[PDB]
Amino acid sequence: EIKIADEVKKSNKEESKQLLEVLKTKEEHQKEVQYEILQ
Amino acid sequence: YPSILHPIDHAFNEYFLQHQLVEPLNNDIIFNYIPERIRNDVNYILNMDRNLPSTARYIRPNLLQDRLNLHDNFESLWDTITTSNYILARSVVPDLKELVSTEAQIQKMSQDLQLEALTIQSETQFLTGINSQAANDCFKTLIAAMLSQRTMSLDFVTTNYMSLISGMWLLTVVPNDMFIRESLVACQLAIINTIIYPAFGMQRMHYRNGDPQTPFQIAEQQIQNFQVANWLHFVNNNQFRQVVIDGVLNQVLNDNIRNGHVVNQLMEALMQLSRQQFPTMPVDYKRSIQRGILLLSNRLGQLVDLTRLLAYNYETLMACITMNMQHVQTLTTEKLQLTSVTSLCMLIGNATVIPSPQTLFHYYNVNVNFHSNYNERINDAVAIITAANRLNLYQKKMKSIVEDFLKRLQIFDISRVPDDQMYRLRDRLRLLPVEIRRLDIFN
Amino acid sequence: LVSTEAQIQKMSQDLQLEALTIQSETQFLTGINSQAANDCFKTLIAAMLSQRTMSLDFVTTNYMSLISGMWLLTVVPNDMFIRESLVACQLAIINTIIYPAFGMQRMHYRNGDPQTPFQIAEQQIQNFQVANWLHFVNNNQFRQVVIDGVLNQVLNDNIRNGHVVNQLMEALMQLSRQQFPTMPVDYKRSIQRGILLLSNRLGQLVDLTRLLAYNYETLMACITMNMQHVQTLTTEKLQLTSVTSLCMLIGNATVIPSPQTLFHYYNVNVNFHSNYNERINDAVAIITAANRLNLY
Amino acid sequence: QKKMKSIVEDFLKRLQIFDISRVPDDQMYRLRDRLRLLPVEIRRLDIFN
Amino acid sequence: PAFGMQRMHYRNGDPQTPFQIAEQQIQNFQVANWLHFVNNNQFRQVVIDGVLNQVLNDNIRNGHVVNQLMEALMQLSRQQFPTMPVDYKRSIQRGILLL
Repeated sequence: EIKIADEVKKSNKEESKQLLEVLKTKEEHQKEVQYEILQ
Repeated sequence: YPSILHPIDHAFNEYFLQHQLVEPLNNDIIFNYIPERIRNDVNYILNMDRNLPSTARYIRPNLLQDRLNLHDNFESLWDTITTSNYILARSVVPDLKELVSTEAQIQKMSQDLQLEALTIQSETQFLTGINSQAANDCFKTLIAAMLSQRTMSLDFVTTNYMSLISGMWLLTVVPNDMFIRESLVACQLAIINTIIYPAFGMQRMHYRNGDPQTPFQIAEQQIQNFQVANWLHFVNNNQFRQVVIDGVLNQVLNDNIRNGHVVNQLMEALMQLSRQQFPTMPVDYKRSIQRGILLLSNRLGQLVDLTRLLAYNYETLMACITMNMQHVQTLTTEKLQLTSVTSLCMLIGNATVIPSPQTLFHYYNVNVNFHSNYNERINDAVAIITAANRLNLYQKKMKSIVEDFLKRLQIFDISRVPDDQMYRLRDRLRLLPVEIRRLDIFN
Repeated sequence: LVSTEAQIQKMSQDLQLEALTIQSETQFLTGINSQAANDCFKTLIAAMLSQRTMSLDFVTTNYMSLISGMWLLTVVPNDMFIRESLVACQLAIINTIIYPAFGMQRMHYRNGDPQTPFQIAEQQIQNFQVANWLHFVNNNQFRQVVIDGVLNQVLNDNIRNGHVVNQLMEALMQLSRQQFPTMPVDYKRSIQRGILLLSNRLGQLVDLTRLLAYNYETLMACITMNMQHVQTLTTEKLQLTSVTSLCMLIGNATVIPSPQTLFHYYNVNVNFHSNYNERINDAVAIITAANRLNLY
Repeated sequence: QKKMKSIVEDFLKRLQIFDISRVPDDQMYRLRDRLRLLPVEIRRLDIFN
Repeated sequence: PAFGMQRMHYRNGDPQTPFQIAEQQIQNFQVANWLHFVNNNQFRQVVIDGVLNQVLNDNIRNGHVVNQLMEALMQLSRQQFPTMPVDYKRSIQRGILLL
């Protein structure tokens, strides 16, 4: 999950759907930096 | 009525007739039972139906202040007697209604921060831990800790520049002699080395622990801007003011915190930190600390209305206490997350909540029932500690009559209190005078 | 009466309760009824023929039950209500409607005071239409008089004429033109239209108090016992929510007591008063005769 | 002995936009106090005299 | 925010609208002329052929009102301001160009 507040996750808007996708491709970039150091 | 009584018997029975604990009851003495800072308040309208006759009587309780001084060298008994007041003062303070909705606030907080989906930056963690439930919790543990004088303890992460900017609002409103000093200094040092010393370009302070001065007391001497040295002087000299009102000594706030004029002295300080260039810092550090200082500076209308609301719900609930409130650092500190302070300053708007009078007469009736029980278990034990010395009972030990005094007070436990704290508590119960209804029944 | 489905549907349009910030939106118009207008016409007369104290029950949030409390004080005399409920109504009228209108400070009032709040703001206010209505409501009581043997508390000549409501209309119309200089514009515009629901009902409110003071006057003729006035212990609770249901539900249909009704309220009062004096004369004549015969 | 509610109720009903069920008896007897002070038309005044 | 001064402290129920109180604070010339026109924008009541009907001004009819507004938006798009970040400046300056 994202652990943002529950009225943003289950909401169906346009300004609140993009906020979940931007916080989802910050995790995949922060896990991409931590994985490259470990190799 | 006639009798047949022994002259020893008549001396006892005459004493029960003259010394009765009843006093006449009227309409002007029911309204004088309400405290003076409520029946003079212009927000509450007081009305009654029946008028009592000339016959009716009532028994007055004895609310006289603490004669044992349990806040003086009794440091484990005072911690139970001030945790008990903190849970009671938390279920009385009202909860906020008609808040700004959470979804319409993070959508506005995400467009002011301008957060990008590819670079990892420090403006993502400004969004953590805000919701409608933790905004309702910071409001309670600020009012309920002040009425019970529980020591607070800040909890935060130093990689979050929004719990540090909204942490400049706690220290300018809540007095600094209330947070525990191992956590007040570790938060003032995070504000100094991040927000304000990089904003003017000087070298960040190398602070060793154990110094006699907090880092806000040592930085107003070093800094040379004017409008950020007026705020940094109000934080240092913020104290409660001990005044005795209506018999009980209670600690009032400042005269600027009640007005909300402190925030207008704060929003000139951090309106100037966002105007300076950051000379030794890179450009992405000037921008990521000027956006977090802007989410607080658009709430200048809503933060003057928030300081006026904490300072009013603390004034009305302070009139409903009867026991003397003392200012002593307690053992166990009640935690306060600094993320829920951020969740309060940018979620409240345009809805005054004041405590209902059906919970002011219930918070008052518990504070009289505990105080009139604590003061009538002293007199039940002083009049036997003294009566077992006038009668010369040299073989008796007085543990079993202090053990029934801690037990009949309902809030204490006996399996925790050792024997050292009981034969020393009766060193204080011996010097007190016997109440005058128990002295003539012993003579 | 006026039809209760046409008044509330019009009264909910002038107040505009949905657009405000009000917790009790569907609770302003609960007590308007056809069975509760007949109650405050019977409670107001029968607690005035038998000198019975009468407390007030109201909600200080609901300002429409407070404007109809201005008509209750200007007609019913001030010594009828219990003092703690007359002060608590006179304070809520000043501290919400009158003093926010003229821009004065909120009235700090202490409960141990000989002066009622309508006697303090009768001097500190600087209008003339409002300071002259506050002078009538301070100085209306029962004027004791002895008619045909018995004492009876009688109203003054200005209420039985119905002329006082022509002064209350002038004290309520000028209070509707006042700019409330700190009140929000949404809440000010709804307290100015709740006032004009009573200032525009002038012709059928003078016509009420000419009847409310005539049913009391023609029923007071058949009172054989003495009409003494003291403060009782228990009070008959009058609800200011249902006084609103009387001032704006009355019509042009006058009712007078029937002569068979008026001769039955007389014959109950003579049969009880002559029985009260035929037991005193029988309880004295035994208590005295037991003492002459030396009966310990 | 006549009461003038029934001819102001017919005056609103003869216009088309107003409805009768939302107008109480306050707003219908207050309206005839403005209909008395008006002068009657010269065709109706000469046929009443 | 376009001139860098502190945002106004407005409470409800005040007798002055915020455009009647910002023409006293702003000492620019081309944008204090536009606030003076907005505050004095009223209907003019004339009677014509017996019928009282309300006329607009002679500048709203001409269209010369917009030549006072677009002289105030053009100067407000050029003012740089220090208390706000750079991207908040660039987003107001883009929406003012669509007009």
